This record gives sequence, structure tokens and C-alpha cells, in this order.
Amino acid sequence: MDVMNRLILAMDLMNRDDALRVTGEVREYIDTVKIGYPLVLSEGMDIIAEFRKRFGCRIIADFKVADIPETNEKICRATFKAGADAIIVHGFPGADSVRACLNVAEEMGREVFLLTEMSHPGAEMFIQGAADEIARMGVDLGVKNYVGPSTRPERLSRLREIIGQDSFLISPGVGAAGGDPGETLRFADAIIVGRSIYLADNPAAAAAGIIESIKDLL
Amino acid sequence: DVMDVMNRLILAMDLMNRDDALRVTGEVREYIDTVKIGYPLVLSEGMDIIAEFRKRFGCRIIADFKVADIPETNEKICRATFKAGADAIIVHGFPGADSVRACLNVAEEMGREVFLLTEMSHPGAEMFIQGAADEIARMGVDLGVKNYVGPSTRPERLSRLREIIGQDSFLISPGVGAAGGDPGETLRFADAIIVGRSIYLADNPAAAAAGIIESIKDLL
Ligand SMILES: O=c1cc(O)n([C@@H]2O[C@H](COP(=O)(O)O)[C@@H](O)[C@H]2O)c(=O)[nH]1
Ligand SMILES: O=c1cc(O)n([C@@H]2O[C@H](COP(=O)(O)O)[C@@H](O)[C@H]2O)c(=O)[nH]1
Repeated sequence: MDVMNRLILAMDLMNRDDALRVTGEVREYIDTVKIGYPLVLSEGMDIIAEFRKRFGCRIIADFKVADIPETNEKICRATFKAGADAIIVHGFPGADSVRACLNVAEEMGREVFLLTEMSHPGAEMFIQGAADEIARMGVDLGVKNYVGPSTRPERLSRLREIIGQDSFLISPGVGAAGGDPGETLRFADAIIVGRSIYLADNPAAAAAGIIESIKDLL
Repeated sequence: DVMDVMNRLILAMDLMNRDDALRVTGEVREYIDTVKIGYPLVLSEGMDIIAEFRKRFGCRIIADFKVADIPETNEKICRATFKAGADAIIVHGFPGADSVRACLNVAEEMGREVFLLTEMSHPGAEMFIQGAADEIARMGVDLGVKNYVGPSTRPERLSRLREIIGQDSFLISPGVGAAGGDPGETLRFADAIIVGRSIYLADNPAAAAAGIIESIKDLL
């Protein structure tokens, strides 16, 4: 996957007018948008097609898929029917649940991103201790796309070690949560950035500023 | 003081089109007053499907969204879900205490309820969730969680989770029917059973629900 400026916008605004306006303001800097449940549950799954119509961007559905295999299959089918290019799936619920997602993605020409370790403080309680094994499980399953935490660069580096240089790795927790753009890009192919852009007084300048700070990495 | 689930039976409405979902739910309405609506239906028909269910049926709505994000995103998901009319939302515990607390705080503010999913019922649950489940449940108790989800497919695990949360907590349990869990055995520990495919894929969903209820008649 080829992400413009190695920057993915996490569009977690919850109303259509603001979400479309802010995305429009930063469109020159990105071609990939992560859309999650905050926006989808507020405005409907049709918002995905609207983003494609307006911006032609790729859409990653950040749905943290975390159900039984049968339900995971249904969630992936509904999500890809809505036009998402990719979906984010938790690894914690185990291999069968991930495989269910991989199957639908293959069937519909999409990608699965496996979330291995999360970026927030609570991730330390249960997820972190399982994360390397979850990543090895991804490798065993043939997963090629991964998500890991900007907030713990040593953990992000370990994830990169496990999956190898050929796999694709994206990383949230940049900006608001404390992660540094440049350091994160030592290991991740692309950074995910939400609040630092969409809550900024001037989202375009915020995006431009981040990109300037990583100019030599592009 | 817990929700009063008619016949101790919660329908898992995982059909993905409005017409079928509405037909089947209507067909079993005399047997249930509590419906679990998840992402298969919501991502297919929109959050307004909750509105349509409330209009059509006298049913409480549990939004089975297995919320599993960072605290800030969890808060937004819970707000949107309660705004749409869900009575309760199901949240994963494995992302940790801050993520669960975020959901509890919104539920308290908005006058609604959180269910904490501890151990899951499918085979893959053995890989990572099972080993964390007793602690996830204990964490829930420490956080003041009153409502829980645990697996009918592993009676020994469901029994242990009931012990951890205590007799006063409310416990609901999926994996009944299609996945092999027995209604009666499950109700030894759970307050209510969740049933999806055994009912919604039946040629006669009403007969299927009645049959399940007949099999647990002495437990009502
Ligand atoms: O470990 C993770 C995984 C995520 O998907 N995310 C998601 O990435 C985004 C981060 O946004 P922000 O830059 O505002 O912190 C949010 O949409 C969040 O749900 C995360 O923060 N940490
Ligand atoms: O551990 C769990 C937790 C669940 O919420 N579920 C949910 O409960 C329902 C079970 O439906 P069924 O009776 O068709 O197996 C599904 O909606 C599923 O997503 C589960 O099966 N196992």
C-alpha cells in the first residue's frame, strides 16, 4: 500500500459537515483516511462512499473487529460492501476470528490490518503481554498488514522485527497521545494522526507542520 | 435491581437485512422482550434500525458492539450508541481498565448500562482471552461493573466467572444452540441465554423459541 506523505488521517469527528470540511482542508496532504465507529455510527456507512466520491481517497475501516468467526465474517462483508478498502481487526480473540476476516477480504479484493499492541495506557494490562505472540500468529496466518503503538517505540520496533521489512505497518498515538512522527516512521510505514489535525485551529497548517517535520523521510 | 428479561431469553438478531430481521423479531415477540443488535445488522441497515425496533416491538435493545478501542474513542462510540436509543452496550475488557472506565463514565452520565465481555465462546478464545478472563472479570468487579457476558460453551469457565462477579451481578451467555451450549445447563450460572442462529435460521422461529423455553420451563 502506497500512502501519500506516510500520513493517514484519523477522521473521528462525529458530524458529516465538519468531517467533510476538515478532510477537504487537508486533502492536498493525504490520500488515505481512517474512518472509525465515531463517524460511522453517527452518520451511517454511506459516509464511506461519500469520501470516495469527494476525495478519491483510500478508506481504512477502523472497526477493531473482535467477535466470533461467524460474526466477524458478517461484519467484514457489510464493511467491504460499503466500499472500505481495508479493515482493522483485533488479534486478541484468536486465530479463527482473524482467518474469518482474511477470507472475506480475499473474496472482495480488500486487506486486513492486524492490531497487535494498542497505544493507550490500558494496553499494558493484557494486550502487551500477548502482543508478540499475536504478531507471530499474524505471520503464521499470512497477514501482511499490521497496527502497533507510536507511544512505545521499543514495542513498535519489536513488532517490525517480528513481521519483517516486507510487511506493512501503520501506527497511531502520534501527537495528542505523545508519539513522535519522525521516531515512529523509523519503524512504521505510515503514521495515523487524528486530534492533532482535526482539533487544530488550522488543520491544514497542522498537517503541513507534521509533514515538514518528516520531510527527509518522504 | 437488574433488567427483567422475559423467559430468560435474549434474541441475537444477526440477520443483515431489515425485512428479514423485522419479520423474525416480530414472529418471536411473544416470547422475548430483549433483543441483542450487533454490527452485522447495524452496519447493513444503519443505527436507525434501533429506532425501528423500538417502534415495532416492546423490546429492550442491547447494542453488541464489543467496544475495544482507546478511552477517547470508546467514549465517542458509547455516546453515539446511547444517542441512537440503545439501552445497553457490550464492551471488551481485554483493552484494559481505562478503556472500560471510559464506557462506564458515559453510561453513568447518559443513564444507560455497560455489559463487560470477559471470556468468549468460540475456539479462538482459548489462545489469549481465556488466560486473561478471571482477571478481566475481577477488574470489572473492582470498576463497579454490574453486567457481564461469559461463554455457554465452557460451563466450567462460566461457573468460575459467576463466582468472581457474585450472585448479585447480571450475567448473560451466548454460544447456546448452534455453538453447542445447552440452555438449561447455561442457566445454572447465567441470568439469561443469548440465542441467535437456532432461532433466526429456523423455518419457524416462533416454534424454535417456544421449544427452547419449554426445555427450561422449570427455571423461569
Ligand atoms: O492502539 C491504537 C489503535 C487505534 O486504532 N487507535 C486509533 O487511532 C486514532 C488515534 O487518534 P489520535 O491521533 O486523535 O490519538 C483513533 O481513531 C484511535 O481509535 C489508537 O489510538 N490506538
Ligand atoms: O463470546 C461470545 C460473545 C458474543 O457476543 N457472541 C455473540 O452472540 C451471538 C451468538 O449467536 P448464535 O446463537 O447464532 O451462535 C452472536 O451475535 C455473537 O456475535 C458470541 O457468540 N460469543
